[PDB]
Amino acid sequence: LLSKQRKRAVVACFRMAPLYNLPRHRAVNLFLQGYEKSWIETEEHYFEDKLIEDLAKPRVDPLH
Amino acid sequence: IAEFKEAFSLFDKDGDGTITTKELGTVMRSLGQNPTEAELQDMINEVDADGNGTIDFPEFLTMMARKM
Amino acid sequence: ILELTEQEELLKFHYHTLRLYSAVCALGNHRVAHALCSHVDEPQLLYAIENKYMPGLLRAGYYDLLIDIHLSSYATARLMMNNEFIVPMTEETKSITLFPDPGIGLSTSLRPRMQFSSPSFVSINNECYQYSPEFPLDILKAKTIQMLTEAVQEGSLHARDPVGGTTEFLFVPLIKLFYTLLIMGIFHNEDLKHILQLIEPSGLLQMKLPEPVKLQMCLLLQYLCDCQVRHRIEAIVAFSDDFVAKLQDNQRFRYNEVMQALCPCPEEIRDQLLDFHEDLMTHCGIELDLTIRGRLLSLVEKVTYTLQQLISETMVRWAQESVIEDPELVRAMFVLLHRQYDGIGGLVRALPKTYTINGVSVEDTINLLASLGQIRSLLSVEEEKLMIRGLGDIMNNKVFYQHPNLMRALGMHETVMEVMVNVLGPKMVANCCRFLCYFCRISRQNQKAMFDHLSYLLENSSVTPLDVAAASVMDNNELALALREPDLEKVVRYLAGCGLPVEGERYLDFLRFAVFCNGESVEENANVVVRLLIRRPEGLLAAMEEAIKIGNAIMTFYAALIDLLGRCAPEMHLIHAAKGEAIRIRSILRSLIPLGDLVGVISIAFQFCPDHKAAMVLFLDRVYVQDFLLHLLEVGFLPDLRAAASL
Amino acid sequence: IAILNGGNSTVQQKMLEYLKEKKDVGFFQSLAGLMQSCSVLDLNAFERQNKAEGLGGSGEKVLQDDEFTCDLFRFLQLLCEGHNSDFQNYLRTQTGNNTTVNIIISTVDYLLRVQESISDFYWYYSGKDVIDEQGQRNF
Amino acid sequence: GVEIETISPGDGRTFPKKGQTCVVHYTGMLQNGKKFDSSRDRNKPFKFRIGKQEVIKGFEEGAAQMSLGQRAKLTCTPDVAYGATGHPGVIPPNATLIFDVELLNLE
Amino acid sequence: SLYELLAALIRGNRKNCAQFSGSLDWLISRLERLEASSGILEVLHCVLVESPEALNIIKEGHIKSIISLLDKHGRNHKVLDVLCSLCVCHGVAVRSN
Ligand SMILES: [Ca+2]
Ligand SMILES: [Ca+2]
Repeated sequence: LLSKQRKRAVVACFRMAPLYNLPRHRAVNLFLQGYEKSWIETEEHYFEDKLIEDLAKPRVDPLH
Repeated sequence: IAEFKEAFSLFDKDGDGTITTKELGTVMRSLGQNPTEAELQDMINEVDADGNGTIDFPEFLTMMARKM
Repeated sequence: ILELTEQEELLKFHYHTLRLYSAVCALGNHRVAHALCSHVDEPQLLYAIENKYMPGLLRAGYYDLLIDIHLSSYATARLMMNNEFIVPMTEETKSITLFPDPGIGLSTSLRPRMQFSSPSFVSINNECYQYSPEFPLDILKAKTIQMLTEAVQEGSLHARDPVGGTTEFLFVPLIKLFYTLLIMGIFHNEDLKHILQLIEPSGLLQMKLPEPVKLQMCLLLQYLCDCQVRHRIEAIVAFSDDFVAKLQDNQRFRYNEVMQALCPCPEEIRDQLLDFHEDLMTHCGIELDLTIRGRLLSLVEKVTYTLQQLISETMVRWAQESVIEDPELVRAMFVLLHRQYDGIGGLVRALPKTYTINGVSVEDTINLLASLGQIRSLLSVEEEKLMIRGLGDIMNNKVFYQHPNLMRALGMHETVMEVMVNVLGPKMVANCCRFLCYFCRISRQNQKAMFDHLSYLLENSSVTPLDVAAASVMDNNELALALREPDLEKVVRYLAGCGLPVEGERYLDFLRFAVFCNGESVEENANVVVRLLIRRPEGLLAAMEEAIKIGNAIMTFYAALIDLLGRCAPEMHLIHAAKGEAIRIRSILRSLIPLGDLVGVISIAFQFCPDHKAAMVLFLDRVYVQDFLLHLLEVGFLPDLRAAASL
Repeated sequence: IAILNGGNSTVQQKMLEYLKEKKDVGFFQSLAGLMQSCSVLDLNAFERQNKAEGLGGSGEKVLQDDEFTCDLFRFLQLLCEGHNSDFQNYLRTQTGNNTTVNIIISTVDYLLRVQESISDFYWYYSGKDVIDEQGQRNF
Repeated sequence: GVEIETISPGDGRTFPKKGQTCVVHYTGMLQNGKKFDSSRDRNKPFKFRIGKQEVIKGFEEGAAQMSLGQRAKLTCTPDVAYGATGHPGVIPPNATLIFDVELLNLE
Repeated sequence: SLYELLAALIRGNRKNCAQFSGSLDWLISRLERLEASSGILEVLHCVLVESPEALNIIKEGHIKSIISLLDKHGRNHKVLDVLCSLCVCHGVAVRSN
């Protein structure tokens, strides 16, 4: 009843206050670790026909 | 001051002053969550300071100051 | 030396002597480099560079010798540390203007030190001969710029004269000194801007060039690209200081203000209550598919990226106007092209090398970094007593525990691996493998990395070189579930080779960790090798007692085969009984070996002595209901209080 | 695959004269060698991955690297698109080279290791009768 | 006993005492005349403390008997010099040395 | 022509140069014949550039024979291709030599 209504409080408190609040240098280390896994792998990569069009432009071709 | 002693005495099962992982597992498996071992080891070692591993009395009180 | 031009044998023998003055002092022989500073005698090296009548080969000789005496021991130590990017986050590191609206300003990273010893002749020569000889750089770093401007702005009329006899010996060992002078941390911004006007003008790069001189220029631009990547990565950390401090509070205070004025955890604390790294993908993965997320999309728009055009114009023009042989030129020309179209992927493969550390731990990571290259340069050489002093000073260093993802990213579980595989084509292995067993214990996921060489490590059991394989499986549970059967199968093949000993007690001590690992057995590894060891040989009451008279060899080989067979027992529950065919292995451990335990339980601890009973009592406590509480009772406890005053 | 993509017909003619003037045993020996392991969905590694799921970068089993496995056989298909009467006989009898490899027979026997595999993933799951997410994604 | 030939006269009375640093510009050669060392070459005036057993004993004793501005042509004995072991690479075993030393400053 | 036939049989094959391990003391023993020195020198130069196992046989006595060839014969650059191929192997630098 009333005794376990704080058992949900203290157990979830262990994973409450430190969530990149306690470590400073392990957070900036961890921020870029998350930054390189989601925010970096973008899709500018539509160069792949401009390049192979510009490699076959003349001898022996640059692509050949 | 004393009700957190009562929650500690409910959490303490073997009478040693250091709460191990097993009592947290046996209260968690009746609380309402289904965790992994790494998250449960974190919930004892998220407030870890020196390498004792287990949560003892004074850091449990100063953590109870940091919630209620 | 100028009259050597017409003397063919006397020129070729002094060319091939200058090759010996460089092949002898190569890869850092700092005692020999202090010895050839007496036969080569520095102020004539400054002469032989400037002289415009010296012959074709002997210009290339004295350039390639100056580099391999004074310069090319420190310049290679700034090519191992080219792809690390560990960077302090002290106060001026936030002062990077991040893209001021290759001649870089700050470059606050943590690159190695240079130290130069004055080459004299004294009686403390073991203290002197440990770094390099010195020769004055401020003279040389101004001299090679006027040596360049005299070359390109005069050579543009395309003479048939020039300095080496052709134009190869004029420009090849002038760029090669210019290249390995750039890397050494000199040529400050008053000289970088002064020298970039020679290549860019925005001209050397648009000239007519032969093949093996333009190969050296490809390695010149390929440093200029990796000077901007050092600037971009130093711009991100300048941005990721306040942005993680504007998230250490704004997330956590709303994680605290809400969880002060709430008690329970329905969703308000449950929303981010997870692993710390997995929560980092939670708060930063949402910003592209609030208030803080109005800062990234300005920056990720300005971490798009000039010289990216003039590279990708020239390196395709050079392939147009020629049929280019020497296929090291072609490959080195296209890696530099493709990097201009994929600036993202090069920026991808730097972030699993970088790291950030504070200002107070600066004072100890450089002593690690200085003592790491000494390990790393020793990879290519009684060559060992520098490694053991080096490996020990890593372990006694401060920053080896507190940043064990940095030390997983510098690669030093594979550097000490490649030292070991050289030796196993003797006293080096026992200080090599002792480093790995100290390495597996400092972190859990670090042990996961070291696991991958287990398939090699088991082929190298000498008598220690198996302790690495044991302490890679030892305490953690997932890796104990991860290994297959032919990893374990080669171990019990080798025990059949021990059908003669003492090397059986160490093969088995690995097999204890593959099956028990936490306090309770693992079920799939339980059902393996006992399914193998039926088909292997290894009465036995005659062996266990006669070894007392003979003296700890077969006394403990059978006293550890028991503790193996006790762990790979199914359960102490009705998981043992009320299951399917897990009772079949319960019968094999009591019918292939009958009990006969009276040789073990009482006679051994009455004068080795306490442990062989402790191994035998576990096999009783798993495979082997109230009358037996009385028959074996008071066994051994007669000496319990008897020797109690003999502690 | 991105060259033979629509069942190109000159490219199946360049890739056949090259197998007959520069007579390669090593190509066909590699191709039977490439389908030698190549994959199989195995449940023995799945139960440990299921048993670890009770209490703990995942999915590292998946069909034993299927992305190479579809792409190897899709490449083998496109050498016979448009009904080449010679690439359906230079994959069976192989009259040029000394030792002949029978890829058509050999590509049956890979499939037989996929029939017995995904029948056995049925039998482990034949009793529970309720789909889990990681039983969909691997099936 | 080492042969100290004076070349130029300095001032003679202000001599280096025990416990001082010696600013020397020096050029050393073998007996054959081949030059194995210098200090005009590397362009740094050498410095060392008397008595601390840093420079060799022939150089030290011959630098003792000089003054400011005086230069000397020491002809050092090989047994006071590097000896039969010599030095591996530069000095052959048991060869006499000819130093041209010159003091500039002291402490 | 007997020495050039020996030098051709080894020059490309690294495995062959390993099996020319133990015979190396006898070739350098025959080095002072002063009429067949040009055969053994080009054979030995086509050995140390190939396999690192033959680099480990050469002790202090074997080098001083090659140094002594240089005093009695003088201006021969092909001796200095051997000693250039002796103090640095394929990639590694044998710091004893
Ligand atoms: Ca406990
Ligand atoms: Ca404690």
